[PDB]
Amino acid sequence: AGWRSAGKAPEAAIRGEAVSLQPLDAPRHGAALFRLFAGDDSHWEHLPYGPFEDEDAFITWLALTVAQSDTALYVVCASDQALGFLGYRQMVQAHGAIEIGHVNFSPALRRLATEAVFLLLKTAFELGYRRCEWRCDSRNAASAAAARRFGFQFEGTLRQAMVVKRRNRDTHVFSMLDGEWDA
Amino acid sequence: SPPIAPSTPLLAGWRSAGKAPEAAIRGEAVSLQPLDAPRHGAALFRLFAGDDSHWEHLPYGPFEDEDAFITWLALTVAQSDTALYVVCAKDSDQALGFLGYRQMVQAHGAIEIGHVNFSPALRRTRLATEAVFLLLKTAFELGYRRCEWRCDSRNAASAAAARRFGFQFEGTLRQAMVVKRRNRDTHVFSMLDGEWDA
Ligand code: NA
Ligand code: NA
Repeated sequence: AGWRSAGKAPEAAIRGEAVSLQPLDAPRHGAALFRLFAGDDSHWEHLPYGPFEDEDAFITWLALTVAQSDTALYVVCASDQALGFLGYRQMVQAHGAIEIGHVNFSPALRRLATEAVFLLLKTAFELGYRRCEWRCDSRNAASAAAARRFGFQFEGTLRQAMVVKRRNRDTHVFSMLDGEWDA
Repeated sequence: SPPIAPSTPLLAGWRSAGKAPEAAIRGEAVSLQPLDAPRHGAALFRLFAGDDSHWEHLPYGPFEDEDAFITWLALTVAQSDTALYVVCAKDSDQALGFLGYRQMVQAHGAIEIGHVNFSPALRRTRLATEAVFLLLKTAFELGYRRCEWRCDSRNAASAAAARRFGFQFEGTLRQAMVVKRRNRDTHVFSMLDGEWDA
Protein backbone atom coordinates (compact mmCIF):
# COMPACT_ATOMS: atom_id res chain seq x y z
CA ALA A 1 0.00 0.00 0.00
CA GLY A 2 2.35 2.65 -1.45
CA TRP A 3 4.53 -0.47 -2.12
CA ARG A 4 7.81 0.43 -3.55
CA SER A 5 10.32 -2.43 -3.14
CA ALA A 6 12.02 -4.98 -1.01
CA GLY A 7 15.56 -4.50 0.34
CA LYS A 8 18.96 -5.35 -1.17
CA ALA A 9 20.78 -8.58 -0.52
CA PRO A 10 23.32 -8.27 2.32
CA GLU A 11 26.88 -7.22 1.46
CA ALA A 12 28.20 -8.30 4.88
CA ALA A 13 28.21 -11.71 6.54
CA ILE A 14 24.88 -13.12 7.70
CA ARG A 15 25.68 -14.45 11.17
CA GLY A 16 23.79 -17.48 12.52
CA GLU A 17 24.19 -19.86 15.49
CA ALA A 18 26.16 -22.74 13.83
CA VAL A 19 26.88 -20.93 10.53
CA SER A 20 28.04 -17.70 8.91
CA LEU A 21 27.16 -16.88 5.28
CA GLN A 22 29.89 -14.84 3.65
CA PRO A 23 29.15 -12.87 0.47
CA LEU A 24 30.86 -14.70 -2.28
CA ASP A 25 34.00 -13.23 -3.78
CA ALA A 26 34.23 -15.44 -6.97
CA PRO A 27 37.95 -15.04 -7.63
CA ARG A 28 38.88 -15.31 -3.84
CA HIS A 29 36.67 -18.20 -2.49
CA GLY A 30 36.59 -19.84 -5.88
CA ALA A 31 39.49 -22.27 -5.52
CA ALA A 32 38.30 -23.44 -2.10
CA LEU A 33 34.78 -24.08 -3.41
CA PHE A 34 36.09 -25.89 -6.48
CA ARG A 35 38.11 -28.27 -4.31
CA LEU A 36 34.93 -29.12 -2.31
CA PHE A 37 33.31 -30.90 -5.18
CA ALA A 38 36.31 -32.14 -7.12
CA GLY A 39 36.51 -35.87 -7.15
CA ASP A 40 32.73 -36.37 -6.67
CA ASP A 41 31.19 -35.55 -9.98
CA SER A 42 27.85 -37.11 -8.97
CA HIS A 43 27.31 -33.80 -7.10
CA TRP A 44 26.27 -32.25 -10.50
CA GLU A 45 23.52 -34.84 -11.17
CA HIS A 46 20.30 -32.88 -10.32
CA LEU A 47 21.91 -29.52 -11.42
CA PRO A 48 22.30 -27.72 -14.78
CA TYR A 49 25.94 -27.00 -14.40
CA GLY A 50 29.07 -28.91 -13.63
CA PRO A 51 31.18 -30.79 -13.26
CA PHE A 52 34.09 -28.45 -13.92
CA GLU A 53 37.35 -29.42 -15.71
CA ASP A 54 39.53 -27.32 -13.45
CA GLU A 55 39.55 -24.34 -11.11
CA ASP A 56 39.58 -21.88 -14.00
CA ALA A 57 36.33 -23.35 -15.33
CA PHE A 58 34.65 -23.14 -11.98
CA ILE A 59 35.79 -19.59 -11.27
CA THR A 60 34.55 -18.63 -14.77
CA TRP A 61 31.09 -20.07 -14.06
CA LEU A 62 30.98 -18.34 -10.70
CA ALA A 63 31.97 -14.99 -12.04
CA LEU A 64 29.45 -15.08 -14.83
CA THR A 65 26.72 -16.35 -12.46
CA VAL A 66 27.28 -13.53 -9.84
CA ALA A 67 27.65 -10.92 -12.54
CA GLN A 68 23.90 -11.14 -13.10
CA SER A 69 22.02 -8.35 -11.25
CA ASP A 70 19.38 -10.75 -10.16
CA THR A 71 21.76 -13.29 -8.48
CA ALA A 72 23.72 -13.03 -5.16
CA LEU A 73 25.74 -15.89 -3.75
CA TYR A 74 27.08 -16.65 -0.23
CA VAL A 75 29.66 -19.01 1.12
CA VAL A 76 28.76 -21.31 4.03
CA CYS A 77 31.28 -21.39 6.91
CA ALA A 78 31.10 -22.85 10.48
CA SER A 79 36.12 -20.71 11.08
CA ASP A 80 36.61 -19.54 7.50
CA GLN A 81 36.56 -23.09 6.08
CA ALA A 82 34.14 -22.96 3.14
CA LEU A 83 31.66 -25.81 3.36
CA GLY A 84 29.42 -25.09 0.33
CA PHE A 85 27.53 -22.15 -1.21
CA LEU A 86 24.00 -21.00 -2.05
CA GLY A 87 22.17 -17.79 -2.68
CA TYR A 88 19.40 -15.78 -4.28
CA ARG A 89 18.23 -16.01 -7.94
CA GLN A 90 15.59 -14.10 -9.89
CA MET A 91 15.98 -11.35 -7.30
CA VAL A 92 13.58 -8.54 -8.29
CA GLN A 93 13.32 -5.79 -5.65
CA ALA A 94 10.45 -4.01 -7.36
CA HIS A 95 8.27 -7.04 -7.08
CA GLY A 96 9.59 -8.31 -3.81
CA ALA A 97 10.08 -11.64 -5.53
CA ILE A 98 13.19 -13.83 -5.00
CA GLU A 99 14.28 -17.47 -5.26
CA ILE A 100 16.65 -19.36 -2.92
CA GLY A 101 18.79 -21.50 -5.12
CA HIS A 102 22.24 -22.55 -6.23
CA VAL A 103 22.38 -24.79 -3.13
CA ASN A 104 25.73 -26.55 -3.44
CA PHE A 105 26.64 -28.24 -0.16
CA SER A 106 29.68 -30.47 0.42
CA PRO A 107 29.06 -34.00 1.66
CA ALA A 108 30.30 -32.84 5.08
CA LEU A 109 27.52 -30.14 5.22
CA ARG A 110 24.73 -32.22 3.53
CA ARG A 111 22.13 -29.04 10.94
CA LEU A 112 24.42 -26.44 9.42
CA ALA A 113 22.90 -27.13 5.92
CA THR A 114 19.45 -26.40 7.28
CA GLU A 115 20.54 -23.21 8.99
CA ALA A 116 22.26 -21.88 5.83
CA VAL A 117 18.97 -22.00 3.94
CA PHE A 118 16.90 -20.60 6.77
CA LEU A 119 19.27 -17.69 7.23
CA LEU A 120 18.47 -16.61 3.64
CA LEU A 121 14.79 -17.31 4.14
CA LYS A 122 14.76 -15.22 7.32
CA THR A 123 16.82 -12.50 5.70
CA ALA A 124 14.58 -12.28 2.58
CA PHE A 125 11.47 -11.88 4.68
CA GLU A 126 13.14 -9.33 6.99
CA LEU A 127 14.12 -7.35 3.85
CA GLY A 128 10.40 -7.35 3.02
CA TYR A 129 10.21 -9.80 0.06
CA ARG A 130 6.57 -10.86 -0.62
CA ARG A 131 7.43 -14.17 -2.34
CA CYS A 132 10.31 -16.55 -2.00
CA GLU A 133 10.47 -19.42 -4.45
CA TRP A 134 12.19 -22.75 -4.26
CA ARG A 135 12.58 -24.85 -7.43
CA CYS A 136 13.92 -28.28 -8.14
CA ASP A 137 14.23 -30.95 -10.80
CA SER A 138 11.22 -33.28 -10.35
CA ARG A 139 13.79 -36.20 -10.02
CA ASN A 140 15.24 -34.54 -6.92
CA ALA A 141 13.36 -36.13 -4.03
CA ALA A 142 15.49 -34.65 -1.24
CA SER A 143 15.11 -31.08 -2.48
CA ALA A 144 11.36 -31.39 -2.74
CA ALA A 145 11.14 -32.86 0.78
CA ALA A 146 13.40 -30.04 2.09
CA ALA A 147 11.06 -27.44 0.61
CA ARG A 148 8.01 -28.91 2.29
CA ARG A 149 9.91 -29.20 5.55
CA PHE A 150 10.82 -25.46 5.47
CA GLY A 151 7.15 -24.62 4.93
CA PHE A 152 7.15 -23.92 1.17
CA GLN A 153 3.88 -24.70 -0.60
CA PHE A 154 3.84 -26.63 -3.93
CA GLU A 155 2.43 -24.48 -6.76
CA GLY A 156 2.93 -26.65 -9.81
CA THR A 157 5.28 -28.34 -12.27
CA LEU A 158 6.83 -26.60 -15.24
CA ARG A 159 6.88 -29.44 -17.75
CA GLN A 160 9.89 -29.79 -20.05
CA ALA A 161 11.33 -26.65 -18.52
CA MET A 162 15.01 -27.54 -19.17
CA VAL A 163 17.40 -30.06 -20.88
CA VAL A 164 20.03 -30.94 -18.30
CA LYS A 165 22.89 -33.11 -19.57
CA ARG A 166 20.79 -34.17 -22.63
CA ARG A 167 17.89 -35.39 -20.30
CA ASN A 168 14.43 -33.92 -19.68
CA ARG A 169 13.83 -31.77 -16.63
CA ASP A 170 10.45 -30.89 -15.19
CA THR A 171 10.78 -28.19 -12.52
CA HIS A 172 8.71 -28.36 -9.36
CA VAL A 173 7.93 -24.77 -8.18
CA PHE A 174 7.28 -24.09 -4.46
CA SER A 175 6.81 -20.73 -2.71
CA MET A 176 6.40 -19.08 0.67
CA LEU A 177 4.51 -15.86 0.89
CA ASP A 178 5.26 -13.09 3.45
CA GLY A 179 1.89 -13.88 5.20
CA GLU A 180 3.03 -17.49 5.40
CA TRP A 181 6.36 -16.53 6.92
CA ASP A 182 4.61 -14.60 9.66
CA ALA A 183 2.37 -17.62 10.46
CA SER B 1 3.50 -34.02 -2.29
CA PRO B 2 4.51 -33.70 -5.94
CA PRO B 3 5.63 -36.62 -8.15
CA ILE B 4 9.14 -38.05 -7.98
CA ALA B 5 10.09 -38.43 -11.62
CA PRO B 6 12.07 -41.57 -12.56
CA SER B 7 15.21 -41.74 -14.73
CA THR B 8 14.52 -41.15 -18.45
CA PRO B 9 16.50 -41.77 -21.60
CA LEU B 10 18.70 -39.18 -23.21
CA LEU B 11 16.99 -36.88 -25.70
CA ALA B 12 18.12 -37.79 -29.25
CA GLY B 13 19.65 -35.08 -31.39
CA TRP B 14 19.12 -32.37 -28.75
CA ARG B 15 20.54 -28.96 -29.67
CA SER B 16 19.81 -25.34 -28.80
CA ALA B 17 16.62 -23.96 -30.29
CA GLY B 18 16.82 -21.24 -33.00
CA LYS B 19 16.58 -17.45 -32.78
CA ALA B 20 13.24 -15.64 -33.49
CA PRO B 21 12.60 -15.12 -37.16
CA GLU B 22 13.85 -11.84 -38.50
CA ALA B 23 11.54 -12.07 -41.62
CA ALA B 24 7.74 -12.14 -41.75
CA ILE B 25 5.91 -15.29 -40.72
CA ARG B 26 3.26 -15.86 -43.40
CA GLY B 27 0.01 -17.70 -42.85
CA GLU B 28 -3.17 -18.14 -44.83
CA ALA B 29 -5.05 -14.99 -43.61
CA VAL B 30 -2.38 -13.27 -41.51
CA SER B 31 1.20 -12.32 -41.68
CA LEU B 32 3.32 -11.48 -38.61
CA GLN B 33 5.79 -8.78 -39.45
CA PRO B 34 8.84 -8.16 -37.35
CA LEU B 35 8.06 -5.19 -35.30
CA ASP B 36 9.95 -2.03 -36.14
CA ALA B 37 9.27 -0.06 -32.92
CA PRO B 38 9.81 3.42 -34.33
CA ARG B 39 8.08 2.70 -37.73
CA HIS B 40 5.00 0.64 -36.59
CA GLY B 41 4.81 2.57 -33.32
CA ALA B 42 2.31 5.40 -34.12
CA ALA B 43 -0.13 3.03 -35.82
CA LEU B 44 -0.08 0.66 -32.89
CA PHE B 45 -0.47 3.51 -30.44
CA ARG B 46 -3.67 4.71 -32.22
CA LEU B 47 -5.10 1.26 -32.14
CA PHE B 48 -5.44 1.32 -28.32
CA ALA B 49 -5.38 5.12 -27.65
CA GLY B 50 -9.11 5.01 -27.47
CA ASP B 51 -10.00 2.57 -24.70
CA ASP B 52 -7.66 2.53 -21.70
CA SER B 53 -9.40 -0.59 -20.31
CA HIS B 54 -7.19 -2.54 -22.77
CA TRP B 55 -4.31 -2.35 -20.29
CA GLU B 56 -6.38 -3.35 -17.16
CA HIS B 57 -4.66 -6.71 -16.49
CA LEU B 58 -1.31 -5.94 -18.16
CA PRO B 59 1.90 -4.72 -16.57
CA TYR B 60 2.12 -1.67 -18.84
CA GLY B 61 -0.08 0.95 -20.34
CA PRO B 62 -1.89 3.15 -20.80
CA PHE B 63 0.56 5.41 -22.59
CA GLU B 64 0.32 9.18 -22.15
CA ASP B 65 1.32 9.78 -25.80
CA GLU B 66 2.98 8.29 -28.87
CA ASP B 67 6.50 8.92 -27.71
CA ALA B 68 5.87 7.08 -24.44
CA PHE B 69 4.58 4.10 -26.35
CA ILE B 70 7.43 4.06 -28.84
CA THR B 71 9.85 4.33 -25.96
CA TRP B 72 8.22 1.28 -24.23
CA LEU B 73 8.24 -0.70 -27.47
CA ALA B 74 11.82 0.04 -28.21
CA LEU B 75 13.05 -0.88 -24.69
CA THR B 76 10.91 -4.08 -24.74
CA VAL B 77 12.29 -5.27 -28.12
CA ALA B 78 15.82 -4.30 -27.16
CA GLN B 79 15.91 -7.21 -24.74
CA SER B 80 17.79 -10.08 -26.35
CA ASP B 81 15.16 -12.59 -25.12
CA THR B 82 12.13 -10.75 -26.54
CA ALA B 83 10.92 -10.49 -30.19
CA LEU B 84 7.67 -8.85 -31.24
CA TYR B 85 5.59 -9.00 -34.42
CA VAL B 86 2.82 -6.91 -35.84
CA VAL B 87 -0.40 -8.73 -36.88
CA CYS B 88 -1.52 -7.75 -40.43
CA ALA B 89 -4.06 -9.24 -42.81
CA LYS B 90 -2.19 -11.35 -45.45
CA ASP B 91 -0.06 -9.14 -47.66
CA SER B 92 -1.30 -5.87 -45.98
CA ASP B 93 0.66 -3.20 -44.05
CA GLN B 94 -2.29 -2.30 -41.76
CA ALA B 95 -1.33 -3.09 -38.14
CA LEU B 96 -4.17 -4.87 -36.32
CA GLY B 97 -2.24 -5.51 -33.05
CA PHE B 98 0.93 -7.11 -31.82
CA LEU B 99 2.38 -10.08 -29.98
CA GLY B 100 5.58 -12.06 -29.67
CA TYR B 101 7.99 -14.16 -27.67
CA ARG B 102 9.60 -13.36 -24.37
CA GLN B 103 11.85 -15.12 -21.94
CA MET B 104 13.44 -17.06 -24.88
CA VAL B 105 15.93 -19.60 -23.51
CA GLN B 106 17.46 -21.18 -26.57
CA ALA B 107 19.70 -23.50 -24.55
CA HIS B 108 16.65 -25.16 -22.88
CA GLY B 109 14.21 -24.89 -25.73
CA ALA B 110 11.85 -22.88 -23.58
CA ILE B 111 9.92 -19.79 -24.70
CA GLU B 112 6.84 -17.73 -23.71
CA ILE B 113 4.18 -16.28 -26.08
CA GLY B 114 3.30 -12.91 -24.66
CA HIS B 115 2.66 -9.28 -25.12
CA VAL B 116 -0.61 -10.26 -26.73
CA ASN B 117 -2.17 -6.92 -27.62
CA PHE B 118 -5.06 -7.34 -30.05
CA SER B 119 -7.34 -4.50 -31.19
CA PRO B 120 -11.06 -5.04 -30.56
CA ALA B 121 -11.61 -5.69 -34.29
CA LEU B 122 -9.08 -8.53 -34.05
CA ARG B 123 -10.00 -10.06 -30.71
CA ARG B 124 -12.02 -13.26 -30.83
CA THR B 125 -11.68 -13.63 -34.68
CA ARG B 126 -10.10 -16.14 -36.94
CA LEU B 127 -7.08 -13.84 -37.59
CA ALA B 128 -6.38 -13.68 -33.84
CA THR B 129 -6.33 -17.49 -33.61
CA GLU B 130 -4.11 -17.74 -36.64
CA ALA B 131 -1.68 -15.16 -35.20
CA VAL B 132 -1.16 -17.27 -32.09
CA PHE B 133 -1.07 -20.60 -34.04
CA LEU B 134 1.71 -19.11 -36.27
CA LEU B 135 3.91 -18.34 -33.22
CA LEU B 136 3.35 -21.83 -31.83
CA LYS B 137 4.12 -23.44 -35.20
CA THR B 138 7.16 -21.28 -35.55
CA ALA B 139 8.53 -21.99 -32.10
CA PHE B 140 8.17 -25.75 -32.44
CA GLU B 141 9.73 -25.64 -35.97
CA LEU B 142 12.64 -23.75 -34.35
CA GLY B 143 13.16 -26.61 -31.95
CA TYR B 144 11.43 -25.27 -28.80
CA ARG B 145 10.21 -27.99 -26.40
CA ARG B 146 7.95 -25.85 -24.21
CA CYS B 147 5.83 -22.78 -25.10
CA GLU B 148 4.35 -20.85 -22.07
CA TRP B 149 1.37 -18.60 -21.80
CA ARG B 150 1.16 -16.50 -18.64
CA CYS B 151 -1.50 -14.08 -17.28
CA ASP B 152 -2.72 -12.19 -14.27
CA SER B 153 -5.07 -14.49 -12.45
CA ARG B 154 -7.71 -11.72 -12.67
CA ASN B 155 -7.45 -11.79 -16.49
CA ALA B 156 -10.31 -14.15 -17.17
CA ALA B 157 -10.27 -13.70 -20.94
CA SER B 158 -6.55 -14.53 -21.27
CA ALA B 159 -6.85 -17.71 -19.20
CA ALA B 160 -9.78 -18.87 -21.35
CA ALA B 161 -7.86 -18.02 -24.48
CA ALA B 162 -4.91 -20.11 -23.37
CA ARG B 163 -7.17 -23.08 -22.72
CA ARG B 164 -9.00 -22.54 -25.98
CA PHE B 165 -5.65 -22.63 -27.83
CA GLY B 166 -4.78 -25.90 -26.17
CA PHE B 167 -2.23 -24.79 -23.53
CA GLN B 168 -2.48 -26.81 -20.33
CA PHE B 169 -2.80 -25.18 -16.93
CA GLU B 170 0.21 -25.87 -14.76
CA GLY B 171 -0.31 -23.71 -11.68
CA THR B 172 -0.39 -20.26 -10.18
CA LEU B 173 2.55 -18.25 -8.94
CA ARG B 174 1.13 -16.45 -5.94
CA GLN B 175 2.24 -12.84 -5.23
CA ALA B 176 4.52 -13.10 -8.26
CA MET B 177 4.36 -9.39 -9.01
CA VAL B 178 3.24 -5.97 -7.85
CA VAL B 179 1.48 -4.39 -10.81
CA LYS B 180 -0.13 -0.95 -10.75
CA ARG B 181 -0.11 -0.90 -6.96
CA ARG B 182 -1.86 -4.19 -6.55
CA ASN B 183 -0.96 -7.84 -6.11
CA ARG B 184 -0.63 -10.09 -9.14
CA ASP B 185 -0.75 -13.85 -9.01
CA THR B 186 0.31 -15.35 -12.28
CA HIS B 187 -1.29 -18.33 -13.97
CA VAL B 188 1.18 -20.46 -15.97
CA PHE B 189 0.05 -22.50 -18.91
CA SER B 190 2.14 -24.50 -21.40
CA MET B 191 2.18 -26.41 -24.65
CA LEU B 192 4.82 -29.08 -25.09
CA ASP B 193 6.35 -30.21 -28.33
CA GLY B 194 4.63 -33.59 -28.10
CA GLU B 195 1.26 -31.93 -27.56
CA TRP B 196 1.76 -29.77 -30.60
CA ASP B 197 2.33 -32.93 -32.65
CA ALA B 198 -1.13 -34.23 -31.62
NA1 NA C 1 24.86 -10.42 -8.82
NA1 NA D 1 14.82 -8.34 -28.79
